Amino acid sequence: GITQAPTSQILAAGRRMTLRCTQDMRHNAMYWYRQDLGLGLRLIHYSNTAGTTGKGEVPDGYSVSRANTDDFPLTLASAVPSQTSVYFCASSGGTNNEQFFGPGTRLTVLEDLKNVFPPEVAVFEPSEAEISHTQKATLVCLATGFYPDHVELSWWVNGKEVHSGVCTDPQPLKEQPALNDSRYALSSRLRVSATFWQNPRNHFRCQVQFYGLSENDEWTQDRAKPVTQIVSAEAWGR
Amino acid sequence: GQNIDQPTEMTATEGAIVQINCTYQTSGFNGLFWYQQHAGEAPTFLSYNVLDGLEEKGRFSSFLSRSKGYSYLLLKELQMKDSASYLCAVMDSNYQLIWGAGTKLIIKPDIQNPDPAVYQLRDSKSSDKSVCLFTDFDSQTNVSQSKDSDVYITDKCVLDMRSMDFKSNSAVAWSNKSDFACANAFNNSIIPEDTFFPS
Amino acid sequence: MRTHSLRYFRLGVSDPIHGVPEFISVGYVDSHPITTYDSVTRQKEPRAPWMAENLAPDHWERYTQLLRGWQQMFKVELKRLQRHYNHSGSHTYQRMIGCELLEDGSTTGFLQYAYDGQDFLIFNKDTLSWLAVDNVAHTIKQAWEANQHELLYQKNWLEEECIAWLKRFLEYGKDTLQRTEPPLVRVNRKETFPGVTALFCKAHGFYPPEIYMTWMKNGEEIVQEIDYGDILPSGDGTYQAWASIELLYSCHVEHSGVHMVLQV
Amino acid sequence: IQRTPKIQVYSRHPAENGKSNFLNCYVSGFHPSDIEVDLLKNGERIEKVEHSDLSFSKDWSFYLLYYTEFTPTEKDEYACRVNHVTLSQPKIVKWD
Ligand SMILES: *[C@@H](C)/C=N/c1c(NC[C@H](O)[C@H](O)[C@H](O)CO)[nH]c(=O)[nH]c1=O
Repeated sequence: GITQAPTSQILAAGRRMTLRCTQDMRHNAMYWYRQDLGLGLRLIHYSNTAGTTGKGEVPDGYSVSRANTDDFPLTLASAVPSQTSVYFCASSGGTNNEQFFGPGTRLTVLEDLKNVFPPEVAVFEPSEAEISHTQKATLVCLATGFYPDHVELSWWVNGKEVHSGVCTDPQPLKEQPALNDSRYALSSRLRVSATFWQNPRNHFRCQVQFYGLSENDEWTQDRAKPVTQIVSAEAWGR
Repeated sequence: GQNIDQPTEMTATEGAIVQINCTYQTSGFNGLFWYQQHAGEAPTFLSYNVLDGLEEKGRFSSFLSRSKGYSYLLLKELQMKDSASYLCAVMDSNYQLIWGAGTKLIIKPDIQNPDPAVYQLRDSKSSDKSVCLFTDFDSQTNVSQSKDSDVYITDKCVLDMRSMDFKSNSAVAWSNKSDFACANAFNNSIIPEDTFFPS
Repeated sequence: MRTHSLRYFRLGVSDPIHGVPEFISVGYVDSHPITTYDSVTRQKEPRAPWMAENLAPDHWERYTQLLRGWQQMFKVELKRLQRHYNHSGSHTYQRMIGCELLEDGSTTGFLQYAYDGQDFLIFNKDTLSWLAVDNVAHTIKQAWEANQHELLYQKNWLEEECIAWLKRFLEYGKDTLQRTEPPLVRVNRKETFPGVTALFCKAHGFYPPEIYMTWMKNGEEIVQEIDYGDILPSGDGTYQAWASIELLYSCHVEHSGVHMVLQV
Repeated sequence: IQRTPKIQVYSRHPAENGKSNFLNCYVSGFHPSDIEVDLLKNGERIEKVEHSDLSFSKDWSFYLLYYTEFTPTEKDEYACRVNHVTLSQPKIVKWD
């Protein structure tokens, strides 16, 4: 129904950014919201029909155009760190009806990219005491030292992604809670039967997708460019 | 309008009923919407009310009273899948949709067989690095945040072994201070008296 | 307070002449224009001073955006209508929505559409239905009745929202709307066609435009033919009207709770 | 169905020759909306003519008021000239 591009973006402050929004429902009304913690959805700009736009409650630092029914681009002509948010594009048939939301865009605006770090991933094998006490085995995965907090964790047993017996923290935790640019840590648990952990032919892998820097992004440091990547850690049964 | 009020958070038990309240103080009224937003996803439409009454849609019901400027979303036979944020939006006299801050709903699983224990895990890769896992405790117990800055403790998280129709609660703790040990890991949280600490 | 009403009209013209806009929307509180919008200006503007002074720019901004959407939806609806009737050339599409707050405190609500100046679809807010005049209207009715949420929204707007705007505007326009200018009534007698004498009862300088005028012979109603003149605007906010008869006759005039008799 | 306009020419106040008044021209009951209206003094178009915006009636037809300040003379003939699609030529309506 609604697509948004990009879905993840890290931007240096002062740079220009254009969030694209396309719909296929031929809806006349289109909307741009921003969602920040503790607040609701705050309307940036809206457009009731092709060839018109209106300002919402937070229009500063943003511009929109509406030449066609299908598209509604959002421009940030000179990105500021306060523009770090989750952006949703929405559409409605008329002005009195329900809104259909696009997937959302996680945008991070930074004064400098020197603080962007991919995670360190490590898998911890189940406790023997747990196996002998419950006849169950919990593997733990820690993704640590990453910045910003845009990460996706998944478990892969024998080359196939699993969801049963998996539980990932909904939000990452700050490793340095005082600091403004604190890096993050994320954990996940995968519980299986002792018997399934006893099989040494079984391969368990914790997967972490990190949304980082692009090919277009300049990098002037000794350490490797912290690009969008997969960081994994594995464990075989014993 | 000016104000939409809904609680920040609500916790209820699985299989039970929860009523999410929403009061609005708007300049005019052209309808009330309820949306569901799962953590990290888009909000999705649940219901619309414009006239007085209750509207049922399966396990979900929406009520409206215009004279009281009040609505509720009633969720029956609560499932773990219902853990999400519920947003209340009012359309005022100028056709502007005004959004409430949202209510995060937390669902406590029914733990048929609690067996609280704190276990020590071990890496795989030679690091000597370790994690302490607090598991199998009942939904009543709460995990408190870390005291020491270089000690990290996660929130409780529910896991479902669908094959065995089994559910368990768990929290993880880790550090480099060592110093740090599993018997001392969760001391800042009030844990069951019968918590199993192995040798 | 006497009977007061709020109405909004929309006019859509397919392929208009040189001057004429494709879309026009005007609001009225009683006989007074209050707001205006068209496809040329593309702006919602006040048409009464008491509207301009009481509604902040945000109101005019928001409603302009709304009217631009409505303008576009009206152009599409008239294209579909013309296609259904298999019609080419210039055709009109009209809408009227409104209110009445009666003297007794009761309310009325109405929502109607017209194609080429004739009734097309008439909303019934009590049964939540559209009354269709023909089969084209029947086809549109079916589409509109499928959206239960929109019907409910329309009942709430009519019963609640419209009355609240009406009560709001009545307060802003109180010095105009709630005033009484009593009529100046006179009787003029004339020997017309050789045998008959015509009597004219003429009133002017009155506001509101609602006036009751009749002729009575000996205290009882006139069985004979009474000619009525239209209640016409004088151009200064006041009105004029007349009633006439041919031949103890007396003219009866009722205006804002005052009854007047002019014996001949 | 096309509806021809009703043309009504009248003074604001009961006219007297020599006393300043207002000549009104009320054009009503027409459909469609496009209409041309002029006020004439002895056949020549009056320049200083005020008018209302197009107005709407509940019966879907339209109305307008065109007026001018004047002094009624025994010699002076006033009229209202109206053209609309129902009229093959403009209709000149003289004041009583
Ligand atoms: C300024 C308030 C102009 N309003 C306007 C409206 N407003 C009434 C109502 O909100 C609207 O008709 C909705 O469609 C009713 O559900 N209506 C109109 O046609 N023209 C206007 O200028």
